[PDB]
Amino acid sequence: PLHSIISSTESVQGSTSKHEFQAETKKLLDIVARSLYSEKEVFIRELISNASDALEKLRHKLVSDGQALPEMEIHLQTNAEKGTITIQDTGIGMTQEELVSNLGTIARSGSKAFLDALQNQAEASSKIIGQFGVGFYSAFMVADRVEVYSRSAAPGSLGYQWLSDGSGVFEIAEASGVRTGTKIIIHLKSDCKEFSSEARVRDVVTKYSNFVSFPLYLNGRRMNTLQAIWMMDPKDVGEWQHEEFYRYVAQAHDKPRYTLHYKTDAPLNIRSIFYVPDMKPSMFDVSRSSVALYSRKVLIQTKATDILPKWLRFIRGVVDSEDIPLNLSRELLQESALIRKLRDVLQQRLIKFFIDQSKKDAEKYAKFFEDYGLFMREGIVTATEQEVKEDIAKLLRYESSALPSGQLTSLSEYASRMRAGTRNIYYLCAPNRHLAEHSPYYEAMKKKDTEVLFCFEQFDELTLLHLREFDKKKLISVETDIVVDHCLSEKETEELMAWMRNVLGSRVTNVKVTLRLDTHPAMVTVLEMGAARHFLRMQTQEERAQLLQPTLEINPRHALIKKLNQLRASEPGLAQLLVDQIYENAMIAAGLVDDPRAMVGRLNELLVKALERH
Amino acid sequence: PLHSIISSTESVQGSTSKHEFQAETKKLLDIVARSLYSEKEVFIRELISNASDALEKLRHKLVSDGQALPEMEIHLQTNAEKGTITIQDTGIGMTQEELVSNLGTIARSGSKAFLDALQNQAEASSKIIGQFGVGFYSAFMVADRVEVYSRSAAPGSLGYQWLSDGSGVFEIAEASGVRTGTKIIIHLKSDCKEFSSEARVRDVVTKYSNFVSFPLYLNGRRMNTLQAIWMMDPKDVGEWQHEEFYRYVAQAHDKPRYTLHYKTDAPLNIRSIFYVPDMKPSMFDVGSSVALYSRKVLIQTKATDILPKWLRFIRGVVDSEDIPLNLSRELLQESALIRKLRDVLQQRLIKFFIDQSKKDAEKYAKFFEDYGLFMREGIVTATEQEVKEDIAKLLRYESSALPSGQLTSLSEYASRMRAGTRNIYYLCAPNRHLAEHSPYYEAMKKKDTEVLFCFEQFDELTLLHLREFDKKKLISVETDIVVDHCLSEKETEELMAWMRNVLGSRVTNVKVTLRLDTHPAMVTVLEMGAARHFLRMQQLAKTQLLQPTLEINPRHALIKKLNQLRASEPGLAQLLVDQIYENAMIAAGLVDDPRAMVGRLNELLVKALERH
Amino acid sequence: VIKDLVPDLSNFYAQYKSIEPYL
Ligand SMILES: Nc1ncnc2c1ncn2[C@@H]1O[C@H](COP(=O)(O)OP(=O)(O)NP(=O)(O)O)[C@@H](O)[C@H]1O
Ligand SMILES: Nc1ncnc2c1ncn2[C@@H]1O[C@H](COP(=O)(O)OP(=O)(O)NP(=O)(O)O)[C@@H](O)[C@H]1O
Ligand SMILES: [K+]
Ligand SMILES: [K+]
Ligand SMILES: [Mg+2]
Ligand SMILES: [Mg+2]
Repeated sequence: PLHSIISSTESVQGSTSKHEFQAETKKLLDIVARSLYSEKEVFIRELISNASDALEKLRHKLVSDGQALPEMEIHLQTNAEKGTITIQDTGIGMTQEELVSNLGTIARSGSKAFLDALQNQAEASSKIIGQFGVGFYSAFMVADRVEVYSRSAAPGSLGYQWLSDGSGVFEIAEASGVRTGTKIIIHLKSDCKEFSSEARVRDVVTKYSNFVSFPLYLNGRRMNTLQAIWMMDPKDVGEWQHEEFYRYVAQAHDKPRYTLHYKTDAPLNIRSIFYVPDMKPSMFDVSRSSVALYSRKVLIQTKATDILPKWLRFIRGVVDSEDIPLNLSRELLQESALIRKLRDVLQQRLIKFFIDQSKKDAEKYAKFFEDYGLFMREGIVTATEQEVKEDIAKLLRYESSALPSGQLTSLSEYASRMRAGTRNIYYLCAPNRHLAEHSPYYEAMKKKDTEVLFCFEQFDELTLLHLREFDKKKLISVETDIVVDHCLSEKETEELMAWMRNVLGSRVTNVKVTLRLDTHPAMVTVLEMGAARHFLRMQTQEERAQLLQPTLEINPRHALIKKLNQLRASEPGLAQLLVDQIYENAMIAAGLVDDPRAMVGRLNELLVKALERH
Repeated sequence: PLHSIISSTESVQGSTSKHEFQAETKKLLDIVARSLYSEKEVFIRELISNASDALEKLRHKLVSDGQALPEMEIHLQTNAEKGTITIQDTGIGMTQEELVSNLGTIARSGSKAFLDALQNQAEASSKIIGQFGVGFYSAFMVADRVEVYSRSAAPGSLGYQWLSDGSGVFEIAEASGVRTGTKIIIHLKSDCKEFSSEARVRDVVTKYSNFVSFPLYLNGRRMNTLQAIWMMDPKDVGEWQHEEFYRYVAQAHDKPRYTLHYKTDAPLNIRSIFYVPDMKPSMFDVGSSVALYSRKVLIQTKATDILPKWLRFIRGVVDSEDIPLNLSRELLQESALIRKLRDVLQQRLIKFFIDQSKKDAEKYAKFFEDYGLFMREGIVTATEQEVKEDIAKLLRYESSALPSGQLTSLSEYASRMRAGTRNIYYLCAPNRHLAEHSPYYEAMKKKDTEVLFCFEQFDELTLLHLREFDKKKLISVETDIVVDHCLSEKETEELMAWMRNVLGSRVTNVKVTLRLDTHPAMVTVLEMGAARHFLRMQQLAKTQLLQPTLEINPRHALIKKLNQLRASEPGLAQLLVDQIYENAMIAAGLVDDPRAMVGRLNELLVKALERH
Repeated sequence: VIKDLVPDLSNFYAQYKSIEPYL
C-alpha cells in the first residue's frame, strides 16, 4: 500500500513575472493587539523600553558632539478620572519623517538603523532594547486611542501630534507647547481601566522595568531607587550593595551567605549575579529557577525554560545576556541552543565557584553543605552525564571513620588517601555517627583495614548509588561489600539454626552464622541493599520478604543468641517471640522497616512475660 | 517631595493629516523566519494545516456543487539526494491572482475570507485551521528557496509556478503540467538538512498533525490509520478503537479502565476524551499525555497545564476550536478561557469519578487503591473549599463500624452518623489490625462514635487540609483524646516522680489515663497530625520541636511491674522506662529513625532475661 | 530499574503550606 502522486512533470511555460511581498496592516495590528502577548500589562514594558531606547539614543547624540547632558528621565502619569496613562521621555524625539517612518510602519525600528549607524557597536549596541518594530503597537492592546506629542532634540524642531485609534489608520499634525522628547497618552479601554490605577502600574514596573538605565518616576516620585549592580565590575560593587540587591531579588530580609559575580564574553555575553542565602532553605525553595533573566536590563519572564538547572534553584539572582533569542512576544525562545549552552556554562561556573568556596573556607562551606546538601543530592540523582555527576559530587562532604566526629570530608580527599590499588569507595548510612560506629555492618567491616564514609541525610545512599563512580572508583556500600565478599557448640548452633529457619521460613529465605559480629545479636543482608532500602519506601511482611530476600545472620557469641539455647526448651513459647523480636531488630537496624508500629504489641507482650521472674 | 514633568499646556495648531499604516515586509519575513517559532520543525505542520485547509475548502465547494467527491489527500515526499521536501495537496488550488493575494501578502489568509462566505460557521469553520496569514512563511525557516505549483479546482484554470527565496521578493510564472491542487517544493538550508530524512519528517508529522482530517502520505505510505475519535459522538465510537486510541495517546499496551467522552458547546467548545490506565501509576507519572488540540492539530503548550496537576494520572486528548493562540500557533499563557476550561475539566472529571463510584463499587475501589494518592495530592494542593469537598467525595475509607475489606466515602459516613454528633473521627495506622488494636482507638472504645481508618501515607495530611466535610469538622482520634477533659494513688505518684526525673528532657508532661486496657503507655501532642508529618519532612529534607505528653496505664502488667522493678534493678527499671517511652513514641508515629532504639533494646534484653 | 525511577516528591511545599494553618 505505497502509492504517491509526486512527480516532476510540471515546468515553466510563460515568461517569469516579478512581484514584491505585501502586508495586510489591519490584520497585523489585530495580531499584535490580540494574539501576540499573553500578558496584557506588557504594553508599558515595551513603551518604557522605547523611552529608554530614545534616551540612550539622545546620550549618543550628546556624546558624539561632546555637549552638555540635560536631565534624562522617564515619567509615568496616571489619571483614573480620565482613565489615561501617560509615558513621557526626554529622549531624542521624532520629526514628521521619523514619526511617519517609525510609528506608521509595522516591524520598522529606528533603533536598528541607529545601531547600524554607530560604526562601533560597543557603546549603545548593548543598551538598546528595540529590535523588532512592533513594540509600540502593543499599546493598542489596552488603548482605544493613542496620542503622541513628539518633537525631536534637533536645534529647531517643532512639536508634532500623532493620533491613532488602532484601526489601521493614523493621523499626524503639528503641535505647540510640546516638550523635547516624546509623550504618549493612552486612553484605556473599557475592560482595561485597571491600568489607570497607581498600584497596577507600580506592580508592572517593578515586574519588568526596575533596572532601566535612566531614572523612572511614577506619578511624581521615583520608583527605581536601585541600580543594576550586575553590569559594572565586581570590584566596584560593595557588600552593602550586594546585600540590598539580594534583599530585593530574593524578597528576603536576610543577607546572602555567598555572592558570585560572573561576567563572561568568549562563549556568550553573560553578566550574571548569584546569591546563596545565609538562612536555611525554606520549604518553598525545594518546590520548583528563582533566577530572573534580563536582556538589555529588561525582564524576559520565562518561568518555564529553566535557564538554570533545577538543583541550583536554591540560589537567587539575575542573568543578563544580549545574545539570547527573543520571539516576537519578547519572550525566550524555548529549547534554544544558545539558552542550553548558557545553562551548561552557568552550571559549570556555579560548580567551580562552590569548589573554590569550599577551598577558601572549610567551616563556612560545611555550614552551607549542611544547609543545602539536598539540592546537590538531587542534582546528582537527576543528572545524566557522568562528568556532571562527578562535578556535583565534588561538592559532597561526608565525615568518615578515619577522622574524629564532626569533621566532614570530601570524596576527592577521601580518594587521595586510599591504598595503592583499591578502586572501591565504601560508605555506610546511619542516623548518627555514634550508630555508624556501632553499626553491625561497620563492625563486620572492621576486618578490612580501610576507611569508610558515613552518611546521615535522607536520600544519601540513593545519591551515592546514582553517582556509582567517582575518580574512576566504584562506590560500594558496606552492606553490599559484606554480601559480595566470599561462642556456641557446633551441634547446638546447628539445631538453633534449624529451629529459627523453621519458625522464620516465610520471612527469612536464608539464615546463616557470622563470626564477624561482636555486639549485635543478628544482621540482615540483601543483594541490592541500597536499592532495596529506597524501593521499600516507594512500594503482610511476606510480601516484602518475597522481593527482598532477607538473608539473616546470627552471632553465636552474643548474649541473646547464647540464651536462646536454654530459652528454646525451657519455655519454647517465649522463644518464638524472642526470635521474632531479634528478626525485627535486625530489620530496623538494616533500615528495611516501613513502619515499626506493627511490632510494638509484639515487643510489649515479649517484655511482659520476659521479665516477670524479677 | 515629588518631581513630575507631566503638564497640559500643550496644544494643537497645525493641520491634521491622514496616513495609512505601512509595513516593511523584509523585517516581517525576518521575524517570521527567525524570531517567531521556537521549533524549526513546525513549518511542515503549518504546511500540512494549509493543505488540510485547501482540501476542506474543496470539499465545501463540492458541497456547494453537490458533485462527486474525488480522492483528496496530502502527500509528503523527501529527497535526501536533492535535499528537498515536497508537500502536495489536491485542494482548491490558487489562481495567479489568488497566489499574489495570499502568498505575497503577510497576515493575509484566504481561509478567513472563505469563512466569511460560509454564513453558517458550522459546516467548515470547525475544521479551518488558518487564522493569521503567516503560516506559509514558516517554510522559510528551513528553505533557501520555495516553489509552489498551484492549479485551481475551477474547470479551466491553468497551473502557476511561484518562486520565492525569502528575501522580500517573489516571482510568478505560467506552469504547464501542474495537476489540480498545490505542490510546495522546499529546498532545505545547509544547516537544516535533517528535514530531508524520512524518519525526522515522519516523527514531526506524527507529533504535530497526525490527526489531520484527510489522508496523509509520506514517501508513499500512509501513517494516519486512525481517525480522531474525540470528534464523533460517544455512541458511535466503539470499545476496540477506544483501546487503540488510548494505546496511541498513552504510548501503552494495556486497556483503559475508565473512558470519558466529554463534548460541550454552551460554555466553550470542548471535545475531550480521557482514559484511566488499567495498570498502576508508574514512578514517572507521580503534558501528562492530555495534549491540547485545536482543529485537529497539536498545540504543544506543555506549560499551562490545561488539566490540574493532580489529574495527571489520566491520559487522552482535549480539542477546542476557540482557544486563543499565539502568532506562533502556541497557547496564550494565563488566559481566562484556558483557566475556565481547566476548571470545567476538573469539575467534569470529579463528577465522572463520582458517577463511576456510584455505578461500580468494586471497580472504583480498585481504582482508588491504584490512584488514591493523586486525589490526596489534589486535596493537599487545592485552595477552594468546594473543590476540596468535591475531591474528598472521591476518597474511600473503611470505618470501625463495618467489616474489614470494604471502603466507604465521607458522604455515606456522615449519612449514618448521629444527628447530635458534628465531627468526623479518623485514625491512621498501616493496617486495620493495628488500627483496631491501636491505643488511640481503644481510648475511644468507650463511646460508640464511628471512626474511619486511614492506611496509605499522607491521609492524615489530606484530612487535616480538608478540615471540613458537609459542614462537619474532621478531628483525629489523637486530637480528640488530647482535647478531652492496681497502682494506688500514692504508689502511682511515687513511681511517676521517678519517671519524670528520668524523662524530664523528653517527656515534658506525664499523666495517668484511665482509658487503656492493653497498651502500657501512650504519647499525645496537640498538633499530632501536623507534627507526625512535620517530623517526617524534617528527617526527609533539611529545611526550616514538640511537647509529648505521656500517659501510663495503671492496670497494665508491664507498668505494674515497675514498682517491684525499681527496688531490685533500678538501672534495668530505667532501661524499661526508656523502652516503654520509645515504644509509645513509635506507636504515636512521632519516633525518629528507629535505628538508635535497637541498641538500647538489646542492652535491655541482655539483662532482662538473666533470670532463667 | 530502580535507579531510573527518579522519585518525584513533587508539590513538596504544598504539604507544609497545608500544615501551617493548623499550627
Ligand atoms: N518614546 C519614544 N521616543 C522616541 N522614539 C520612539 C519612542 N517610541 C518609539 N520610538 C521609535 O519608534 C520605533 C517603533 O517603536 P517599536 O515598535 O518599539 O520598535 P522597537 O522598540 O525599536 N522594536 P521592539 O523591541 O518591538 O519595541 C522605535 O524603533 C523608535 O525608533
Ligand atoms: N497548499 C495550499 N493550497 C491552497 N491554498 C493554500 C495553500 N497554502 C496556503 N494557501 C493559501 O494561502 C494563504 C496563506 O497561507 P497561510 O500563511 O498558512 O495562512 P493561513 O494558514 O490561512 N493562517 P495561519 O494559521 O497563520 O497558517 C492561506 O490562508 C490559504 O488561503
Ligand atoms: K514600528
Ligand atoms: K499569507
Ligand atoms: Mg521597544
Ligand atoms: Mg496555515
